Amino acid sequence: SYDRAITVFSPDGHLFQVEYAQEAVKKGSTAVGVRGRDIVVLGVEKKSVAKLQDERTVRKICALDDNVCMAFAGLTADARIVINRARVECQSHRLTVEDPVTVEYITRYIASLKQRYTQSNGRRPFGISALIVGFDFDGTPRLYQTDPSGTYHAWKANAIGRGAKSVREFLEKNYTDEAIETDDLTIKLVIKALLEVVQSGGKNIELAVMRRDQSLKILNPEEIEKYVAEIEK
Amino acid sequence: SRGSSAGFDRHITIFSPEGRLYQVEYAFKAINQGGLTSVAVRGKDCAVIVTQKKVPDKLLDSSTVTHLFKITENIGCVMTGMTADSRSQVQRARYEAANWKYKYGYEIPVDMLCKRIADISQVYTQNAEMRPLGCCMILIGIDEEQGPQVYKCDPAGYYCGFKATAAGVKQTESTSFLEKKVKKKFDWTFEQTVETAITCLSTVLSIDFKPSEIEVGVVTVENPKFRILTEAEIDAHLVALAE
Amino acid sequence: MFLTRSEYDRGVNTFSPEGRLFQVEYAIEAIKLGSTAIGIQTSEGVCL
Amino acid sequence: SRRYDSRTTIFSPEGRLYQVEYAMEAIGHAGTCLGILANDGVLLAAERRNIHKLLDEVFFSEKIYKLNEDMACSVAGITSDANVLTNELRLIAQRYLLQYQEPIPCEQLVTALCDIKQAYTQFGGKRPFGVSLLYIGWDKHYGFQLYQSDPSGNYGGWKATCIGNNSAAAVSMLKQDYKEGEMTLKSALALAIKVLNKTMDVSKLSAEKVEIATLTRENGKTVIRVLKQKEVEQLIKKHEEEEAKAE
Amino acid sequence: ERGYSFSLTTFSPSGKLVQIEYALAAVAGGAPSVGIKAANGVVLATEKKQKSILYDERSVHKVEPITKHIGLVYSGMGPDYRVLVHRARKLAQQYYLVYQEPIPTAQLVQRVASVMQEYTQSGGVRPFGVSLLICGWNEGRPYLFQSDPSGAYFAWKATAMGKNYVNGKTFLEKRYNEDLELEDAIHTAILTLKESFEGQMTEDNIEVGICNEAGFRRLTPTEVKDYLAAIA
Amino acid sequence: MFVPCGESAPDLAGFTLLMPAVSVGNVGQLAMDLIISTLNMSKIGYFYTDCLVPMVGNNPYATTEGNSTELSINAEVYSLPSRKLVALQLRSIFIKYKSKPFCEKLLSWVKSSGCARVIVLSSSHSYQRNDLQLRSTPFRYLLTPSMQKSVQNKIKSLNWEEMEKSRCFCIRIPGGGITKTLYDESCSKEIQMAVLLKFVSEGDNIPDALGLVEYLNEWLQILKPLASRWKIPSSWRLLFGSGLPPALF
Amino acid sequence: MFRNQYDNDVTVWSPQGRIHQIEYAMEAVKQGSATVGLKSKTHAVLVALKRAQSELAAHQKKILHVDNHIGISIAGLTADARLLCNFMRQECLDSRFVFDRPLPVSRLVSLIGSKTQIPTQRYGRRPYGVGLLIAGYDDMGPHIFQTCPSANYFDCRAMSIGARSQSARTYLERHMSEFMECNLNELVKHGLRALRETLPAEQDLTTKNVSIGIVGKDLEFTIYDDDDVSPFLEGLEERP
Amino acid sequence: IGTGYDLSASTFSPDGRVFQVEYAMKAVENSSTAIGIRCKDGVVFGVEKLVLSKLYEEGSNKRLFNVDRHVGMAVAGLLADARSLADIAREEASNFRSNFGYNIPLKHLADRVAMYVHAYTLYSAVRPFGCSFMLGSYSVNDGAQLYMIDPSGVSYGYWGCAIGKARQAAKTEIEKLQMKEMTCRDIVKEVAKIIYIVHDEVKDKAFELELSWVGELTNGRHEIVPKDIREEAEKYAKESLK
Amino acid sequence: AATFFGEVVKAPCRAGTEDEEEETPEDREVRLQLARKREVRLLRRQTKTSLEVSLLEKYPCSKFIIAIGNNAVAFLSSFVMNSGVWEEVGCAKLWNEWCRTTEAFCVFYHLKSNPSVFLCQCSCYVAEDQQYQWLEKVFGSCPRKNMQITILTCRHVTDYKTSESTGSLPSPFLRALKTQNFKDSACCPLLEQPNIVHDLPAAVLSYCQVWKIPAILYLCYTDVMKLDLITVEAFKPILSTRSLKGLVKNIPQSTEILKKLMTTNEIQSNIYT
Repeated sequence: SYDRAITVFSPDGHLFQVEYAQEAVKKGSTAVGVRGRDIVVLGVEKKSVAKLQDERTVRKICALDDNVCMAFAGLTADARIVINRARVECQSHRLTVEDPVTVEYITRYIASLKQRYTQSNGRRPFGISALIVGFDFDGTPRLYQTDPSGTYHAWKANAIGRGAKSVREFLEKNYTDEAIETDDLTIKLVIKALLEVVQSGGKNIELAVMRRDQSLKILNPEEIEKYVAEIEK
Repeated sequence: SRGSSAGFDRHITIFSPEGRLYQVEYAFKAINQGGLTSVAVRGKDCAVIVTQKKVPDKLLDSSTVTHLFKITENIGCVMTGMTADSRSQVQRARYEAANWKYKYGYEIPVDMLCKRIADISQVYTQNAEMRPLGCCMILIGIDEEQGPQVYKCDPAGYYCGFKATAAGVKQTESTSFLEKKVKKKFDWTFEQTVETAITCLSTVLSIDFKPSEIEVGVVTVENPKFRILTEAEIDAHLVALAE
Repeated sequence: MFLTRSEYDRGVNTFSPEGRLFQVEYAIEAIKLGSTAIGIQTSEGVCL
Repeated sequence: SRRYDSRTTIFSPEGRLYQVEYAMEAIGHAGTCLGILANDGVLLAAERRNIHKLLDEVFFSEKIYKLNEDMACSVAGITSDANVLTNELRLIAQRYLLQYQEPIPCEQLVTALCDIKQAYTQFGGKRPFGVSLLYIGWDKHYGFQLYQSDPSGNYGGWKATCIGNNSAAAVSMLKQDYKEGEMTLKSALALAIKVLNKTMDVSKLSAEKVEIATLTRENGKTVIRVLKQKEVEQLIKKHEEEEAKAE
Repeated sequence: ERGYSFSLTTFSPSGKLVQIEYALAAVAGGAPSVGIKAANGVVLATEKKQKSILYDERSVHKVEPITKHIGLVYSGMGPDYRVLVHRARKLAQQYYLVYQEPIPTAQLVQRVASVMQEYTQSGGVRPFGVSLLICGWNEGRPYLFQSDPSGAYFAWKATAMGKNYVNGKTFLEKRYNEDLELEDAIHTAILTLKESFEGQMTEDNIEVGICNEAGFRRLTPTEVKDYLAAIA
Repeated sequence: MFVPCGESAPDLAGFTLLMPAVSVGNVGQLAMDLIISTLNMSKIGYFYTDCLVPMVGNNPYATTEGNSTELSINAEVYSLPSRKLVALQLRSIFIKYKSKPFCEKLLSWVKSSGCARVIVLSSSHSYQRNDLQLRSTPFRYLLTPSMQKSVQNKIKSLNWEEMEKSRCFCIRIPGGGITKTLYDESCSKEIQMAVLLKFVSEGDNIPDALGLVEYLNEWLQILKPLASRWKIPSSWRLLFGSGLPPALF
Repeated sequence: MFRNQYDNDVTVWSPQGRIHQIEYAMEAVKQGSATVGLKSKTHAVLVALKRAQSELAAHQKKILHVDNHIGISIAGLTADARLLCNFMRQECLDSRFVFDRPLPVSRLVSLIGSKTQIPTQRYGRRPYGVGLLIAGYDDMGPHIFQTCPSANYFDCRAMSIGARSQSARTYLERHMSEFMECNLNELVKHGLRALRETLPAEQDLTTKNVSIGIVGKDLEFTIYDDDDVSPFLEGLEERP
Repeated sequence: IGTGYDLSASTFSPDGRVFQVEYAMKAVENSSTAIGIRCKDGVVFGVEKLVLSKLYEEGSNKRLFNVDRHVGMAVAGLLADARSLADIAREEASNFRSNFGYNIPLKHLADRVAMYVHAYTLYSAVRPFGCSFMLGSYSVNDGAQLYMIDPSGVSYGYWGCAIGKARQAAKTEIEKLQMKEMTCRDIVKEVAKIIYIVHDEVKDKAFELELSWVGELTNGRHEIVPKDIREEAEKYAKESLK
Repeated sequence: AATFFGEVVKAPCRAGTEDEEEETPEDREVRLQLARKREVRLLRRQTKTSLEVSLLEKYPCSKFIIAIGNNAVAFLSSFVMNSGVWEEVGCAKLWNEWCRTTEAFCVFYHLKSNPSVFLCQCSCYVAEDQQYQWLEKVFGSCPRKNMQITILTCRHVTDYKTSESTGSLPSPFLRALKTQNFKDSACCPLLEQPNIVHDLPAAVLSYCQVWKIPAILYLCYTDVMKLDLITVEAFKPILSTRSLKGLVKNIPQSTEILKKLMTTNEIQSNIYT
C-alpha cells in the first residue's frame, strides 16, 4: 500500500517508513540518563551476558570529546558510523573556533546527519536513538535526545529502548531537587531507575559518571556492587 | 531507466531456468521481418553478393531503394532485416574503419572489421539500458597474402568466416544447395561464381528472375574495388544462364 | 460493464484524469496532525 | 513477510531487515571454523571442504590467510567475496604501516573492514557480502586476541567461538569445557580436536580433513605456522587412545 | 518460490542466489571440453560447433594462447569468451612490463576471477555465462585451473565440463594415473571426448592443444588425424 | 443466498453450472458474457451477498428498445431449461477478507440446490512459465477425483494438457483469484468440478476470451464444430474511453 | 476498462496512438478562474477574475509583469506559472542587454514552446499544468497569444481560458467585427461584458474581484487593481 | 496480439516486433492529409488545414515550414514534435553551410534527420516521435527531389506522396497523373483538386487550403503561393467537384 | 516504480488479486483491534447512546430521501427543509482515511407534522467495507412493503463515457436510474449503457432492487465538484415530481438562503490560481 517507499505520503498524511525505522529502537537495551547539578550519569543495562566474551568490546557508552558523552539504543553497526562522524566534527569545530564544542551544537550536527538519510529512495535511515550529556564552556550541565527522523529536544531525565515507559514513569514520580543533592544520591537514583527492569543488579548494569572539569569515568563491578548494597540496606 | 520487466522472457539480463536468453532469440527472429534473402559466394579470385529487390509501389523512386552499401574503397556489404537498424550499423562500421586507418596507418582487414562490430554488439547483450539490433551483416573483400574473404555477424555477437553463406527467410535451403555445390567442386572462375550465386536463389525461390529484380556486387583480384553491376550486365548474365 | 481498480496517488509526477495531483493534497492533509496556531493582523500590530 | 523482502532498504512493520537476515542465513552451509585463546598462544582450526579425489594441492593453505606480520584470518561463506575482503584487509594494513611506521592494531583493522561491510547494507542497488571472518593476532596493547565478524557489519571479541555448519553444538560444548585463565596451547589443541570430532558426524577424523594454525610469540617475534599431517595424526591418535581408556 | 528468481541482487530465504545457478546451468549446456595434467605437460581437447564444409579453418578457433606458456579453452558462450581472452592478454602484458618476467599461472587465474566476480553483485547486469580452463608451465611444474561464472577457481588434475560431464568425470576417475606421460594423456583425452560424441570423429571437428616446457602449441589437423588413427 | 426474481425459485436438479473467476484480465468474465449473449439465456434471480463491491447499470445484453432499460446488479443468475444449463455472472471485485466465506456460501448453495457439475473459467499469469511451458499450448485443465469416468475418457480422447503440480504436491495457480480455494473446498466436499484456464496478460483481452470459449466448446459442444459464431454483446464499445481532444493532433 | 496500463507515464503510447497523460494535464487549466484577452488596432487588454479563500484573505493575483511591453495572465497551477514567468523575464532581460532592443513576442513564445515540449518525452518528468495569455506590443502592433500544456501556441484575435469560458468565447465570436475600431474605452467594456458571461445570473462585478492590464502604442504595461478599476466600471449596464 | 511486450521501446515480441514503434506509426493517422507531388521542374506541396474556431488569426499554427533557402517541409501528426524536428533540420543545414561553405544536398539532410529520428527507438528513457514529414528542393545541377520520413526512421525518394488520415484515397488519385511531363502551373490545380476530393465534410466542419512550391519559377527558393493563384486553383477545384 | 537502476518491477493488476493471494497471536490481536477501530455505530445525540434496533424498525416509514455530497445536501437544506419542523432522530459515526472525524456528518431527520417522512444528509465518505454495515444498521433485515426511496448525488463529468470528447458536452446535466417496480417516469433521460455507478447509492439501489422496493437515483455530471451555485440549481426539475411536490412552499426565500450560504464556503487550498 503506502508503507514501502520513503518519500510517499499516506492518504491521511503519514510517512510510515520512518515510523517503522523508529520501531527498531524499541527493541534494544534500555538506557537511562539523569542530569544533576555538578554531575551527569548515564546507565545502560546489559541485555545478556556470555561467559566466553570480552566485555570491553561490547560497551554502549562512548566519549565524543573532553566534555561530551553519548549512549545509544538500536542498531549497533549503525551507531558506530554516527559516533565517528560526531567525533570528527567535534575536533574540526575547534579548528575554526578556539572554544570547545557545545552540547546543543553537536546534537544539531547529529540530527542533521540523521535527517540527510530520510530524503531519498536510494538509502535507508539510521535505526538508532541517542542520549547526549555533557558540560558547557561556562559550566552548565545538559541532556538531549535524538530520534531517527531527525528531531532533538532537551530533558531533565529520560529513558530510551525497550521497557522505557515504566522507567520514565518511575523517574517522573521520584525526581526532585532533594534527590539530586549530591553525586552519591544521583548515582543511586540512576541505579534505582535501572533496577525496575534488570532482573538482578550488579551483573546486568554498567554506569559512566562524568564530573565538572573532569574526563569520563567508568565505574567497575566493585563500586557498582557497593552502591547496590548501600541501596539494599 | 524505468526498471526491468519481470519474467524469464521479457528482459535481456535475465537467465532462464534452463540457462538461455530469449530476447536474443527474438532479435534473431526479427531478421525475417523484411522478407528478403541474401547469398554470398567466394570464388578462386572473386567474391559475389546477390540479393532481392522488391519495389511494391509505382510512385516510389527505384533509384533510392538498395541494400548494398560500401564501407571503404575495398570493402562491400549487404544487410538483412530492419532498414533503420541496418543503416545505423553501416554508419558505425564506416566510423570504425576510418578510426582504425587513422590509428594504424593502413587499411582495416575484413575480419578485423567484423570482429570490431561483433565486440561492440556483444555489449548490448549484457546491459539493461540497451537492446540488440535486428539485422545481420555480410562483408566481402580481398586480402594481401590471402584471396577473397566472406564474413558474417549476428545480433548475438558471434562472427565466423565462410566459403559460401546465406541469410534471410530461405537460409536453410540456400545453405543445403551451397553445401552440395561446394562438396561437388569449388574451383570456380568469375563467370561461374556469379552463375551459381544467381542459380541458388533462382532454384530456391522458384522464380525466373528479371534484370530489375536483383542487384549484384563483385570484388575481383584484378580490380579490388567494390563495384555494383548495372542492368545491362545483369541481363547479359541472365541470358547466358538461360542459354 | 465491469468495475476495476485504478491508482494515481503513488507518484509525485502523476495526473489524475481530472488534473489533480494527489501527493500534494496528501502533504497538505499532513498538516492536520500538528498543533493549532492563530494569527491576527491589526493596525496596531501583529499577534501570534 | 513476502512484502518486505525486495531489497535491503526496506523496514518491516516491526523494524527488521530481512535481506540482511537471509544473508546471515547463507553462512550456515559453509564449513566449520574454530578459535581458542590460550595463555601463551592462539589457535585456529578449520574443516576442509575440497576433498574430491581429482583435486590438487598447490596453495599454502585452503582457508587460512596471512594479512600481516602479526595477524591471520579464516573465512566461511562465498569464496568470491572472501577473496575481495582479504585483498582489502592486506591493503589497509599496508596503508597504516606506511602512515605511522608501526603495525596496525587488530581491533582497528577489524573496525576498518566492518565499516566497508556495513556500507553495502545501506545504499540500494548493491548486494551485501555473504562472508564471516575469524581473526587472530598479537598486539602491544592487549596481547593475544580473537575476533569475529558477520555479514551485518557487527563484530566482537571472544575467548572461544565457532562459525559455520553445526555452530550451536560446538558453542555449547565450548561453554562447558573451556576454563578461563588456565588454558595452555596443548590443552587448547586437545579441546579443539575433541570439539571437531564431536561436531563432524560425516565419519571418523583423518589428518586430511582438518587444518590447524598456531600463532605464538618467540623472542620478540610472532611466528605463524600450519601444523603438518604428522602432528595432526599424533593428536588424533592420542585423542582416540584417551577415549578408549575412558571406557 | 519464483519471487526471488528474477533479480540478481536478492538472497533467497534459504540464503541462496538463483541467477548464478542459472548461469551455471547455461555453462553446463555447451559443447564438451576435457583437460588432463600429465607428468610433463597438460592437454586440452574440445568439440567445435561448425561441423560443416562451408566453414573456413583459418577464421575462428576455440583453443587460444595468452602468452608463450599459457593457453585456455572454454565451454558456454563465445561472445563472453572473446572479451575475457582480450582482458587476460592485456593483464599478462601489463605484468610483464612492470616486473620484466612472464606472469605465473596462479596470478593470471586470480586476476581473471576477480574481474568475473564484479558482475555478480550489482543490479543492471548479468553474470558471464562461460567457464574457463587454464593451463601453464612455471618452474618446471605443470598447472591446471578452472574458473566458474561466480569468480571461484579450483586447481584440478583431470576434469570435464559441458554436455554430459558427470559421466566424463567418472570415466576419468576410473582411468587416470598419476605417473602418466603426454602421449598417454592425449589418448585418454581423445577417448573421454569420444565417450560423449555422437557422430564420426574426424580431424575437422575437434581441437587439441598441449603445453610442455617448450611452450604452448596448438596441434595441426594432420597431427590430430595421426593421433586419431593411432587409437582407431 | 439465492433470491428469486419472481415468486418461487425454479428447480436445478441435474443442471450444469457455469461460473467465472475474478482473475487476471477478466478473461472468465468476458467468456461468460460471450456465452450468455450467444445462447440467449433469461434471468431467473439474483445472488445477494456482502462480499463484492456494489455496482449498478442498465441491461448489458440489450437487443431491442423495450428491454434496453432494465436494472442490473453485480451478481445475477441466468438459465436455459431446454439444455439444462445455468450461468452465474460477477461484474465487480472482492473486498479484503470476503473470498473464502463467499466460496463457502456458493458451494453450500450448489450442494443444496441439486446441481450435478460445476465448470470454472479463469486464467493465470503468463510471465511465470518455465521453459517447458513456453513451448506448449497456453490452455490447461483440472479435474476432481469424484468426476465420472466418461469425462476423463472423453478428455483423454480430446488430447488436452493437464496443469502441472509443484511441491510445497500442491496446486498453485498464480493470478487465479478464488480458483484454488474453490477446487480445494470442492475436493473436501466431494463435488464434481472442472477448471479451464489460459495464460494471459493484462491489456486487450478479447482474443483470449474468444479462444477460451472455443476451447470450452471443443468439449461441451455448445455450437456446431469448426466470425459469426459468437454474438458480441452491445456493451462491448468504448472500451478504451472517450474521444480525442480537439487541438492536440 | 483497457486503459489502465497505458496512462501512467508520458513515455508510453496507447494502442490507439494516444498519450493519455498529456490529455490529463490539459484538464488542469479548467481548475482555475476565467480570463479574457482581446485586442484592437492600437491597444491590447487583459481582464481577469479573482477568487478569495475567505472574507479575511486577500484575493490571489492573476496578472503578472514580464517587461515594459509584455504581460501575462495565469490559469492553472501556480508553481509552473512562477517558473515560466521567471524564464520569460530572464529571456527579455538578456535580449535587451545584448541587443539594446525589445524581444519580439513571436520569438519569446517560440522559446516558451520549445522549452515546454521537453518534459513530455523523457522519463521522470511531468508536463506543465498551466495555460497563459500573452499581450504585447512591437513593430507589428498589438498581439494576443495563447499557450497550452501540450506545448502548443496559437495566434489569436480574442480568446478566453479558465473555468466556464465557453460563454465568453461565444460572446467574443458574436461581437468580433467591432473590436478593431474601438478605442481603449468600450474595448475594456467589451472585455468586461465578455467576462460577465461566466458568472451566475444573480451576481455582478465589483471592484474587489477584477483586474485589468493594458499595453498600447505609447503606454507601457500597467495593472489596475481595487480603486483603480472604478472608472472602467462606471459605464457598464445592468447585465442585459 | 502483442500484449505484455509493448510497454518499452527496447523489448522484442516473440515474433520479432517492436510494438511501441507500431503504435507511434498508428498515431500519425489521427491528423488531416498532406500531399506532395514532384514534377518536371519543381515540387509543390498542399495541406488540408482544419479550422478550430473563428477567433484565430489567418497564419496561426501553420504546417509548412522554411527549413532553408531552398528546402520546404510539410508535417503530419503531433505538432510539437513537428516543431522540434523543424528546429533540428534548420540546425543541421546551418551547420553544414558553416562547415563547408555551400548549400547542403537534400539526400544528406534527409539521412541526418532520419538517423536522428531513429535514435529515439532504442532506449527506454525516451519515446518514439509521433509525426511524419516530407522534404522538397530544387537546383539547376540536380533537379527536383522529394523524400518522406516516418516515426520508425525510414526514408525513401518519391514521385508523389501522401501522409495523414486519408493517404489511401489520395494515393489512388495521384496514381492517375503523368507528373513527369507537366509543369508546376499545371500541378497546383491538380493538388488543389485532389485535396478537395479527399476532404470529408460530414466529420470536418471546414478547412483552408494551404499551398507552396519550389522550383524554376521561384529561382530555387521555397515560397508561399501568391493569393490570386490560390484563388484560381480553389475556383477550378470547386468547379471540378460539380 | 523503480528506485535504483535496473530494478525488477511488476505490472499492476486491475482485478485486485495481487494482494489477497498471500492468504502469531499478536497479528490476530492487531487485526481484531484494527477491525474494531472502523466499525459503524448509530447513536442518538440527545443522550449519546446507541440504538440496539434498526432505525427503520423503530419508526414506520412511507417516504425516504437520501442526499450524498455537498451539493445535494445544500440543495435539500435550502429548498426542502426550510419550511417545516424536523426532529433529529440519530446519527452515524465512521472512521477511515478520507473521513477522520464525524463538515463530515450523517444525520437523520423526520417531519414533525408527518412522522412518516424521513430525510438523510450524508456528507462523509463510507468506505467499501462499511457500506453493508450501514445498510444493516439503517434498514435492518425485514424491509417494509409500502415505502418509496429517492436518492441524489453528484459525479464529475470526466467519468462519462461518450464517443465525442468530454469537454464538448454541455455540463451540467441530469441522468436517472430506476428499479423495475418504480411505476412512475423520470424527468431526465435514463443513463446510457456502457456507464455504471458504484459506491453507496449503488448499494441502496441494489438493496431496493433485490428486496422489491420502489426507488430512483438522480445523477448530476458537472465540471465543478466544489460547492457551486450552478450545480445546485441544476437539481430544480426534480421538484416537479410526486416525491417532492408537497414539501416546497417558497422558492424566492430558498434562493436567498442559497445565496447567503454561498458566501460562507470553506477555504480552498491555494494550488490553482
